[PDB]
Amino acid sequence: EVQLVESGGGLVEPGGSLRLSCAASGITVSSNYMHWVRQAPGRGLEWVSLIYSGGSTFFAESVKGRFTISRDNSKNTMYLQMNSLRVEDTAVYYCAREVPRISGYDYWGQGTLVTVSSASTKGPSVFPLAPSSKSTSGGTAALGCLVKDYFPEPVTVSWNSGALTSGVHTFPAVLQSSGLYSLSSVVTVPSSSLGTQTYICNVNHKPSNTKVDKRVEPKSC
Amino acid sequence: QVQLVESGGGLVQPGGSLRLSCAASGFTNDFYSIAWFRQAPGKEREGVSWLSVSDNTPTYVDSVKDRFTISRHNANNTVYLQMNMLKPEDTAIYYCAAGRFAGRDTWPSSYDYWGQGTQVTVSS
Amino acid sequence: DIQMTQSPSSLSASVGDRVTITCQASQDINKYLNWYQQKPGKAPNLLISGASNLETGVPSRFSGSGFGTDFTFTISSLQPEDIATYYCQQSDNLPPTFGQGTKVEIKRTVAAPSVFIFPPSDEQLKSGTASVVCLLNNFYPREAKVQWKVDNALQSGNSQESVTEQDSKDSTYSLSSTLTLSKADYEKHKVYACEVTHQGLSSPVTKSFNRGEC
Amino acid sequence: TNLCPFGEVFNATRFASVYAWNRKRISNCVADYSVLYNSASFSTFKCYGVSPTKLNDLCFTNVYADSFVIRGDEVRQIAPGQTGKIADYNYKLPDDFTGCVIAWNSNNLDSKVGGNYNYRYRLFRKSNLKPFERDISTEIYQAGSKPCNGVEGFNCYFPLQSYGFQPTNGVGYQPYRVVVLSFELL
Ligand SMILES: *[C@@H]1O[C@H](CO)[C@@H](O)[C@H](O)[C@H]1NC(C)=O
Repeated sequence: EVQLVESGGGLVEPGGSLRLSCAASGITVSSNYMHWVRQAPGRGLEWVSLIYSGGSTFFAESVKGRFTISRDNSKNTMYLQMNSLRVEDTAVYYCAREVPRISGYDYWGQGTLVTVSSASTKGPSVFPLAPSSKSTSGGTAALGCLVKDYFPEPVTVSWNSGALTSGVHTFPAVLQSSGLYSLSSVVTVPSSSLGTQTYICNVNHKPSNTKVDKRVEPKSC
Repeated sequence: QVQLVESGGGLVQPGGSLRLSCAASGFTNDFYSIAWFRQAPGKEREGVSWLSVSDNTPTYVDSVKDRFTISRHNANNTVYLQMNMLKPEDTAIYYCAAGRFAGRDTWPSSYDYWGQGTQVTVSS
Repeated sequence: DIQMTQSPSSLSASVGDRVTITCQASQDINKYLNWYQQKPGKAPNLLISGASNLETGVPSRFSGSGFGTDFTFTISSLQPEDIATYYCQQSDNLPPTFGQGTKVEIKRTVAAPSVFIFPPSDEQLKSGTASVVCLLNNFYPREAKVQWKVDNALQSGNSQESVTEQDSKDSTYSLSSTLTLSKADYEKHKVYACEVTHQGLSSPVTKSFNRGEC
Repeated sequence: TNLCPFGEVFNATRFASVYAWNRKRISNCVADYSVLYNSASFSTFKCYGVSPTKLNDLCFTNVYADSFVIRGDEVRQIAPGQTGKIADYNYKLPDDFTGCVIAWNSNNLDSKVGGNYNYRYRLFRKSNLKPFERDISTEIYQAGSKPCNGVEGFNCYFPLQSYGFQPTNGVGYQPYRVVVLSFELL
């Protein structure tokens, strides 16, 4: 299968350095025009760099002199070495293969998130959003988990270990005034199952090795 | 370091004259070339006169051929552009550029050293 | 550098409508303009290359045209799976640059939101903080107003909203508003309420609870 | 003594494609190199390691006139120390080049309505050319892990591509004729 996979993105302090990888399958990294393209949160795409199969490299003016490109042909991998990182370098970084002139950037990886910040890692607290009558409408009831106060992005949330996918809304995180992200993940289920079905959210914050299972029951008073 | 100090612009009437100057500093040797570009309102940078220093040879475009004169004084390391019989077409922002070669080029991407140009306006 | 001017920055069209997106280059770029689709959280997908090449596997409702400085991207018949942000990109002039993007949403009939409110959990109150969540589920259009009231005092500057991307199936949105106070502050007041104003609501809907009550 | 056959080079009716760049080897002949530099026909005239007017006062044996067609925004690559598709994969000058790069717009000759596609360049190559190397091979370029077996397809591209010279192209995409004079200095 033809694939690009980026890794290595994470939290780094301003003025620090970090190395990203772009591991390919099917495409031979060292035989192709390979690009790095980044996207700041909520912003548009911005080209970062390019390496020719023959080794010539080109870099955007914002990163010129701080970024370099390496290739490991035996691992079919391209590396982006990032030095003297700035806050405004914070983005999702993609690698992409271009077939110039006759095609476009036809393969991209899923992206890897780089966060340049002085803030330290903190794992989330997970709190139930209990279902109730005030959560019940039209035969359905809403319940969820409040994934509060974590840094950096991202978290992942599933319900009943993936068995419950229909009706799940995991809202995009928002950065609170404290500098910590917060998010809710809610699911609407039939009210008939509130007293008889078990609902558990599975929260995973890999930057802090925090895995939390939280059971969400209706509130008794 | 390489730096192009530029001056001599101003407002003039049609038919008048104006003497531009480009003072180069930071060249180890005389092996470099000076060019004069002008950027009309909305138009691109366009060379009009050239001077390879190491052989002291000028070159001009046909439009300014008998009206402009480019020369160099070796004492102060300054290139001059004598613009006689100025016309309203000559109204542009004039730049001087330098490249690490002996010769001339019409492509701006061949010169790595520029001066932030002086304004030249010709009207009545 | 070459600046790409992409218009409009966002548009809203019904299913089956024709969508036209322009991209204009600051300098001549011959035919070397590409078009991409990006769904939220996903990598971009190449749709058009070389101004008009329909790329491998891309549905024939996508097309592009143009040469020199003026280029056009068309979706001949907008589909629900087309909800995305679209970008042009000039490829053959260093540095390769992108348009600002065009966010494409889908017009559908008006749908009022279901509003639910969640008091803080006992777990959180033991930590010294109270978060009250107000949930607006499956509505259209996206514009909605959530006003928090605390003993009928309007709350400003201690809440935050988050909206989901438009659903690929029913073309609706969902919104969460979270009101955060300290435990001591939360114990000062009795009635916590969110008041929702939305086009599908003839009059604003209020969901509320009293602190310390079933 | 005898004057160099520079007319056969500059005024040649047809020019080579840059990947198959033509080279003319001329003995130590005499030529008014000062008149060449002052010819208004030449929009690009850049010399390295030597001044245009002092070319006759050089100690060398053979002079080479390499010549070919590229597009206008590619003329910057015909110079010592450059990178890009032309300098990397088509025509490479050494860092210590001694000689001159001459170029001029040939839109009136090498462009055709509906496009002239006769001129080509190498778009894919595994490694960079050495200075003054010429590669005219046409093996299918393998961009992936599967062998092509002489069949073009996905990840299997013909290594040469045509320029598309139309009269109405912007000047960066118009054809330019290039002559490079180098000197076998003693
Ligand atoms: C090319 O031909 C023109 C016209 O016949 C002539 O003036 C010019 O000198 C020739 N160039 C060379 C290098 O011989």
